[PDB]
Amino acid sequence: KLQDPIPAKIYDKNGELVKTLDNGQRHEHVNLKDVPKSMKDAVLATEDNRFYEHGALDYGFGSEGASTLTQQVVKDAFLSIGRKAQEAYLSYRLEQEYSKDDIFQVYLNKIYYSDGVTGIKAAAKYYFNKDLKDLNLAEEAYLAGLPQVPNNYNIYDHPKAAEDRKNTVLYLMHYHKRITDKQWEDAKKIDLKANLVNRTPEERQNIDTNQDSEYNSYVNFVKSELMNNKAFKDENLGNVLQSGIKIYTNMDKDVQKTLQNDVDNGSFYKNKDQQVGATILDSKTGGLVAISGGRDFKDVVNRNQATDPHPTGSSLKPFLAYGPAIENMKWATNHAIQDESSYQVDGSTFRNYDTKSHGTVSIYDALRQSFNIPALKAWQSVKQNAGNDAPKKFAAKLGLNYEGDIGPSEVLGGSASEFSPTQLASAFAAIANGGTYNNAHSIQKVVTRDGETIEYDHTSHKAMSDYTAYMLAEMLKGTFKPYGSAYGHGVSGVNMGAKTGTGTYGAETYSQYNLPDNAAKDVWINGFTPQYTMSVWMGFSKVKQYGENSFVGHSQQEYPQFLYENVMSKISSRDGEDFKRPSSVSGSIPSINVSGSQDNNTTNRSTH
Repeated sequence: KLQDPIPAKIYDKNGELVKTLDNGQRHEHVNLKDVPKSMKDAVLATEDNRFYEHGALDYGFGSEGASTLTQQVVKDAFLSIGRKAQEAYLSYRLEQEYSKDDIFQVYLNKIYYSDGVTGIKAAAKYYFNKDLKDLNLAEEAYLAGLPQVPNNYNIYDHPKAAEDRKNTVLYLMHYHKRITDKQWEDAKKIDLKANLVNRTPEERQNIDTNQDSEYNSYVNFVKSELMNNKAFKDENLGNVLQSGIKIYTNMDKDVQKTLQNDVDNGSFYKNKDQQVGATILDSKTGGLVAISGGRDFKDVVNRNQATDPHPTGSSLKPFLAYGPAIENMKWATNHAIQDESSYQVDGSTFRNYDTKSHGTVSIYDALRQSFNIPALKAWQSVKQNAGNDAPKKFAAKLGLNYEGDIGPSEVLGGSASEFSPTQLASAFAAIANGGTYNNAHSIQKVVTRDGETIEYDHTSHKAMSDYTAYMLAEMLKGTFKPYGSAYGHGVSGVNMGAKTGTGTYGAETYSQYNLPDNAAKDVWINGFTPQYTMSVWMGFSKVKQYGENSFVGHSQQEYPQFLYENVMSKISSRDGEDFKRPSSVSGSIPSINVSGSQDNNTTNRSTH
């Protein structure tokens, strides 16, 4: 039974309107009291002159028991057995349960007027560039007539036909005594085409569906999260989005425009096939302030590449190796691990990216300049001292799950270590806020058509101890100091740290496609201040011969870092807020240890 489609409105963290989900569509809602008498008079004359009087028993099958006007509203909602008898009965029902105003209002809002226009208000703006108050009788007569058969009466294609339909409607208005002999006579002398908007046939078809395009990615996230609540996970998504709801979000309008403008206008693309995905969260709460799904992201046409999973490369070294060591065995940042030029785990050889050994290194130096081999050792040591599920458990509390056994490969970000920027941002935000985890969430509250304010909530619990969060925070500031993996892309004001990734190809792929030895496939920077967390991924829609669609060399692998720095430079607070130091730690970088747990296996050396 009927409803009055109004489209869903989205408000930002400040309750300012931002995006209405109307599409480009040519439709403007109008209340019944706001349509001029003469235009209502036109439609009744034309379609059912005794609309208000009529009841069922004033007599295809069913024809005479609803009014033709009601029946038009129902046909529409059905455009396969006996689908006209059904319309006839469904229409008797509507008249039993709604007023004639309710039905009239719906009719003036949904019936089609050709060329993509639904409802009378949009009709008058499109054809004559007029508000309803301004239409002359000829203009009204034609609009009353148009929708019986609208492609065949459209003035653009069929001028003669429109002229004769106008005349009929004027005739009927006169016949049903809704206009004087003197208006009828004046109305005939009017040229219908006088105010007809001058238009070419491409303009007739060009609807701009992609206005306010900087929000396209945000909107896509919201549609996915909207329906996860109790209230809605029974329902037709398309239906919900056309029933007056007001969604209030954690979007920051300005930060979202910055993000997407840089995604589109930046100079860090090698070619048309390079893709990107970015998510920015509020470190302290976990709220989605901005998201971007890629270059020129449109909603259903493109895959939102910030909610899709990707190989992670060295991005998880804090979570599956070094973090758990600090949490459980209580190692200092000073802690020494012996590096090798080759290391065997299970049944396989591993090497550092550069193929060299760097001596005995601190986990400080080994995290911040991202070494493979010592990371494997740290992991192995964890399994030997905290249990074989100790890495799994730690990742689990940070939203990073695995179905099978976490092997050496997934520690270096291969195999089943595929996660989304949004997932990784949430994990890193837990370092950035003293160690609590918040599932990424856009929605605060929804307000239904009629006030009933439905409430939202997010998975939120303790991830790590306070000392683990501080220690990792300060370790990962090093990634921006000389010889760090993001050396040169920091902001001079701001207390950020960061973990980069570089993901690779399998052996077969290098030879099949003749990739050079230094050709990478996925590249990330994960960064965070105490105010924002920002995770960026770039890869390529597909592999190409000789290296076209790879990040060949150090500086092609840096691309993500340029987006990060451009964006944080512009959105970060300048107060100089620092990470919150707890009383469970003592000393300072590179030599922070856990209070009352002196580490006995440490080194003094700096790698460069």
